[PDB]
Amino acid sequence: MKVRASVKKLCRNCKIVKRDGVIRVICSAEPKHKQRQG
Amino acid sequence: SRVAKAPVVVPAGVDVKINGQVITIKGKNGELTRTLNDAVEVKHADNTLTFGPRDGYADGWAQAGTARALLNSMVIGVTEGFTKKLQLVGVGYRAAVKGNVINLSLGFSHPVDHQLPAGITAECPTQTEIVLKGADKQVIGQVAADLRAYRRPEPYKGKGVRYADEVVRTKEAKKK
Amino acid sequence: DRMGANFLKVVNQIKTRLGANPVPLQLAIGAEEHFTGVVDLVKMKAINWNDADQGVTFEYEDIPADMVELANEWHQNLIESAAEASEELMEKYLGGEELTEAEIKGALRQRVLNNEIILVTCGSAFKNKGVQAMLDAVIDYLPSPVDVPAINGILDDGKDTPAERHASDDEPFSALAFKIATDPFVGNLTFFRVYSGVVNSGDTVLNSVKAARERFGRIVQMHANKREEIKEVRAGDIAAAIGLKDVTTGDTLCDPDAPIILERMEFPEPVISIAVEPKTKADQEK
Amino acid sequence: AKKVQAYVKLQVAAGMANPSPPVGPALGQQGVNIMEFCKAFNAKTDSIEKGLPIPVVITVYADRSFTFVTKTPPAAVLLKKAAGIKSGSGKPNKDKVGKISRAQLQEIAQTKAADMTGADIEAMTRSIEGTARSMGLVVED
RNA sequence: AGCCAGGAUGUUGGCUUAGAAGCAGCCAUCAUUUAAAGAAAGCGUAAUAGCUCACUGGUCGAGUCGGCCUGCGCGGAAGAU
Repeated sequence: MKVRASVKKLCRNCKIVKRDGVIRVICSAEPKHKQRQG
Repeated sequence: SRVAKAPVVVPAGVDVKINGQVITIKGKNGELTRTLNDAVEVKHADNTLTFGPRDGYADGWAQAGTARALLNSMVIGVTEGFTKKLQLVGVGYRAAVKGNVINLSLGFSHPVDHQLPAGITAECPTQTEIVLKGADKQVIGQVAADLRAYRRPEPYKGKGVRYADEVVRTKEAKKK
Repeated sequence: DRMGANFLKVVNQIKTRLGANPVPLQLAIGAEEHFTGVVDLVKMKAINWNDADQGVTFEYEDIPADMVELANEWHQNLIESAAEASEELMEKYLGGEELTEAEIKGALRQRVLNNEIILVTCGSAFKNKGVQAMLDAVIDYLPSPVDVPAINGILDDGKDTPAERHASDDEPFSALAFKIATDPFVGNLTFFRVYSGVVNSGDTVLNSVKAARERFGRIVQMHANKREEIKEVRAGDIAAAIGLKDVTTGDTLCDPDAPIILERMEFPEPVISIAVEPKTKADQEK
Repeated sequence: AKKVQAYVKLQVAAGMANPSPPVGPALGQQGVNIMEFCKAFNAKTDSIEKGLPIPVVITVYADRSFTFVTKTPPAAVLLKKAAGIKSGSGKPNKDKVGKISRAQLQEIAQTKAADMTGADIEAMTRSIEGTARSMGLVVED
């Protein structure tokens, strides 16, 4: 999970759910599109 | 809501034991009980079960919205069951069932034979296909996902242990 | 002696990819780790191997009880393989004359001169399991230089008359030149094989395809590595036709006033081209 | 006719026997002997002077079967068969070269009227005027 | 929002055609049928077969959706007996 202050909804099918409070964004086929902070 | 427009119809062959918050479902081949939270108002009204969110816990529409989906699965799981098949794609990798134990030909210097708990009648038609049978929807995944986590799908060959319906995304080397 | 090593899969994979007709003979006993027997099906005998020794036992027994039916359904396909090899075994597959170990190979050996079936054998080289088994088929399923069509020297340019010469010692001499290695002792060396005829030591062996004169020096045989001087080369040995002044790929090694070959087929093309450069300017001289 | 299994209309000039690589996949969909589609159409291909892309459609069936529908060549390539060059659309509304009147357009529409139930005469007339303006062509009668 | 569900089909959409064949990119950017379809969004990809968005055409049978303004909240937030 890459970390950066900006979670920008980047991939076309990008889920966003708030697990534990810190946002981590869920793609389907791209592992590269998953950030976690912010 | 959609969940409030979703009542569940218990059929004949599965008995409920409504001691208020604690419901123990006497079914076909097991006992699928869940001790829910106090954000629910349960009533097996006539035959079709009706539920309700308790006051104070107005977020119990969520907490019983779990429950409406829950008990529907329980009355159909204790009778019919889940076929949870896994596909072993590994070079020299086999699967064979004995009693309640599964072998794991997993490319190690030592064998891995793990015993599997109750609510499991496992089978193996061949070395690469493995049945799992169960009554709870949780236990039919939890014992399945532990095997898959021992050898995850490798996205350079397609190697690994993977589900029947799961479709991996294998890549290409592209350098050497 | 490995995982995923199914013997019956691979021989029945040839009929799908290679499209050939293999009928295997020496089958498998053991779950690849406690593997002890190789199932020869003609004599219907399993062979014991070494506990872990580099080569003690050859103990033949019967078919074990754990494979009493797979030997049944596979032997009946072995004895099929002579009724459709020769036409004469067709009426005793169905009539029920006994298909012995010695009778069936007399048809199948003639099925190696046309090569429609190949003979397969499972076992281990490194675990010393099968190597002592694999030798007896070579004298009975691989052809001899006197059982084959021998040296066939055609002519030169006059007429196409292919002439089967004799495989015995009663012919003009004949050989071929291949695997022509080098050495810092004598220079050029060969790994040549003589098909028939006998040569003495010291001869005006020519190379009659490229019009050059050579003389036959001190011939040396090997254990693939060690110099052993072979003086008298008999018909069928493999040695080193030493001291050839010029020699090409596959020309004759033959006395004059004799039959003559002129044959070079499938000259290859080395494709990838890299340019070597010297280190010192004294190096480019060498 | 059929449904979500397969329906693609792709065929180009039938002087080429071997399936052209990009057409290949529309024959590489439901397991054909590619010699069969070469031997089906050539009985009627000897009634033409080849050079124009003639279209066919593919449509499939359960076991190993297939079917196909023969029509006439479209008027889009018939616009640029008479005009000499096969590709004129470089600038649509800035090129004024080349005239064919409506009489040519209807006689290449009777061969549509004798073949197909859509692509009707009077409705295609503005689109056979519409494929003229995109190519940069003029029309007068 | 999901299961059935056609992805109605003129066309090869050029150019330059080697494939730039709706899926590389610049100019057009009409539509034969319009109760469902654009000369077009990605993946499959040299091109396409596979899978969709397009209208949800038929079922559920009620609410639902994207942004503007504020009350507060979370992440951002790592230091040295």
